[PDB]
Amino acid sequence: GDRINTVRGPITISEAGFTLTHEHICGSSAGFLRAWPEFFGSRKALAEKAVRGLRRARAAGVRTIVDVSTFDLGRDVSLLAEVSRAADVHIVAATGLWLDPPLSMRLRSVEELTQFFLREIQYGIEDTGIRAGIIKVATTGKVTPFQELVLRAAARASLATGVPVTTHTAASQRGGEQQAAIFESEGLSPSRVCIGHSDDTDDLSYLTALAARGYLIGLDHIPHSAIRSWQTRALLIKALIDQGYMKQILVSNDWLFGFSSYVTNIMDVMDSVNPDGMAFIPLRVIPFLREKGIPQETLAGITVTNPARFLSPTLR
Amino acid sequence: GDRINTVRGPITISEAGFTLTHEHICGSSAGFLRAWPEFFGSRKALAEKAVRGLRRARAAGVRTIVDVSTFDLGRDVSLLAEVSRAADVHIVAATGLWLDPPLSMRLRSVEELTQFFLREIQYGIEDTGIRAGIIKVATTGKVTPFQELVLRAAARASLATGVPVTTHTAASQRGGEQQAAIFESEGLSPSRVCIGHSDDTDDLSYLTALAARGYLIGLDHIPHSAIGLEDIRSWQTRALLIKALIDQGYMKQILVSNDWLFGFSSYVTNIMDVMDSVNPDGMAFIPLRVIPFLREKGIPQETLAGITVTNPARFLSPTL
Ligand SMILES: C[As](C)(=O)[O-]
Ligand SMILES: C[As](C)(=O)[O-]
Ligand SMILES: [Zn+2]
Ligand SMILES: [Zn+2]
Ligand SMILES: [Zn+2]
Ligand SMILES: [Zn+2]
Repeated sequence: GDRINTVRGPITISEAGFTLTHEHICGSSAGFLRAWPEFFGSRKALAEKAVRGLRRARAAGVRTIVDVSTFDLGRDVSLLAEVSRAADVHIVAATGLWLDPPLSMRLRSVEELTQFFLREIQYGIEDTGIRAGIIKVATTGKVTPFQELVLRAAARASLATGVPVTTHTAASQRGGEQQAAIFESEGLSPSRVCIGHSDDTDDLSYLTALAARGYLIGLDHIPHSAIRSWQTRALLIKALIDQGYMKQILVSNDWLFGFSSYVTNIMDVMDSVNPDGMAFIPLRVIPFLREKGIPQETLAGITVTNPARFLSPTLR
Repeated sequence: GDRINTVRGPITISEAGFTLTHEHICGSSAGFLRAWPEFFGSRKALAEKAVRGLRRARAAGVRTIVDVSTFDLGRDVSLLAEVSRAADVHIVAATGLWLDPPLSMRLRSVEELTQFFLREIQYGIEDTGIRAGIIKVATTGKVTPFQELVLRAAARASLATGVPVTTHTAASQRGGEQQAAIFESEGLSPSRVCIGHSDDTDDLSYLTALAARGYLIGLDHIPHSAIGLEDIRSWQTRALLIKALIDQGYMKQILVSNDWLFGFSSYVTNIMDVMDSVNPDGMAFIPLRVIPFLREKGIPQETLAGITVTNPARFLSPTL
């Protein structure tokens, strides 16, 4: 109804505050952090880096983040719980599947995938009793046969629980179009769905058409500009506000503190390019929008009200 | 030299006894057993099935099994430890990488992979303190660039620690030949390598040439015969490869196993029920069916003991 499951337990809508809806503590692979923690220096070093990063975002106003790391991104909810407590920042955990499913997942039916997503929402993740509050899915432009099963399983899990769905897309391939078609074929309401990485395109008519159908538009790669400037990506926010779709916007950094599912030392490159980390949205994008004339009430609606409406489990 | 790592700690080689060198408690994926235990009914149901099966294997004479499940086969060494203690059967754990490495492994250099394998051999697996006693690798006929990195990392770890390497191959592709060439380019002795799934072929020329070089030949798919779609040979025809290799003078290069398991999520659903209804003996298939079949064919008892006890001991002893 109006309670959201976090890694520390359920919270009410009003407790969520300023929420970043697409983030990671650690981008990895299933089993990897526990099998090879020295890849990150140590588990303690990674935890301490994440706590400093969250404590800084908190000092910039952030009160909640949604960690959209799935099973196959190496989600370690025990890590999330530890860092959430030390930082005093709410963390919402995810179920779903990203782009690296192991064989034991790739060979499952849509019915089996539905049961796994439902277990993580309704019973808990692993043996921790921590329940997921969002379902994360991913496709690569043209949806593969397995990715279609994942999206349908995600829709069915969302329909049984009211928990929202958030996606990874290739925006340059207009990948949200095929995602939306599958979701609607399942009877999922677009207001339960965020089409993510949408700021990777300049095609405003693609974004507006999705927003016009009721989808949330995830503009979460603003600090990933590395030819368009981050200011140019951020102007997509103002463009959608001006078209009257302020209610459909979600904003985030898609940041992380460890990253093993990429080449070695990528985290050092990323941190040198965006030293603000997860504080980039509150420290840079929000003042940029206020200076371009966006009023405080609109910015509060995007960063507080929109994520509350999105994360609150709803079947209406 | 004479001590090997098991999931219960170090043992002397003389305590290994009758050893099955290619087995699995559970064939899965990294993280999967802990995230979705109800795929196997429950973690408790799976442990109890493994304990029952290992107990029947022990009654048939088995004293040690080598679980060649890697990280990416979802190896859960805490489960291996629990079932080894409850069945009172030695289990040797594995490091290495099989055919399903996640991105965090696929993107690593040969140097990084070497450190990972050395971590699991010299320090321990995850935070358990349990150390691997063997390195498992896998290729699919034509070795991929990343698979070549894994084989070179495995050879370097083996040279640093002395623990052996065992492989997954497509014997129909004669895959052991490309593996051996990579291993020998790293200076690894063939006596430290088992070429596995070798009973998937009839090509005695291919098998004897590897054995003549000092490689161990893993004949580990005998009870997989009656599983159709792949192969039409009976398990008796597969077992006669053991007799064939003995007759050519290569008894010291033979390792025999079941490649069985008690849970199997890295395959289509309900495969475990098909496998168990076809081979109800499970891991006891080798001691209960194959060994008497071979003794009937005139193979001396002391040759069979050499194959099931002596060859595994020489292979697993850290040597170098
Ligand atoms: C884990 As990602 C770089 O696809 O948001
Ligand atoms: C896990 As297997 C079927 O390659 O021995
Ligand atoms: Zn993504
Ligand atoms: Zn992400
Ligand atoms: Zn194999
Ligand atoms: Zn195997």
